[PDB]
Amino acid sequence: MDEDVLPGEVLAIEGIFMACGLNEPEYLYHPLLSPIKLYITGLMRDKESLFEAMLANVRFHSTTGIDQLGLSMLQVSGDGNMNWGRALAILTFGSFVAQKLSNEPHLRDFALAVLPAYAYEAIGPQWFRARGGWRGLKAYCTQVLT
Repeated sequence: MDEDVLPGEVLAIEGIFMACGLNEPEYLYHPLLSPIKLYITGLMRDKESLFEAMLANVRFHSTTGIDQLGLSMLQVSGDGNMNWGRALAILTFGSFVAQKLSNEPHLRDFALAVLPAYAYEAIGPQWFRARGGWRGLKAYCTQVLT
């Protein structure tokens, strides 16, 4: 069709999370280098203790319940100062949950109709146009602490 290693902004996360989240190839990475890979990998590491309690120690009540909890980041992040943690909350969540969705696609359904839409929607045109460039978040992930 037109696979130019960048068919869409959100489409990249919606797929790599619900589609690739099940199997992350460590041989070749055609799409985004590693901006979300590191971002999600970092949170999933610590946040795991939290998710493991909701996912593993209980059946996540679909997106209806989680949305208000996680997605709420948008209602609060309507216009702040660099809140990567917010978008990262639902973003990384998609990756982690993506693994736990193999048995329950309930959360995998909204992730498609919400993660991408809210990802850029909440992020903001400017925030994305400026910061949302992959190369930035990927390089910033290390700049945060060296």
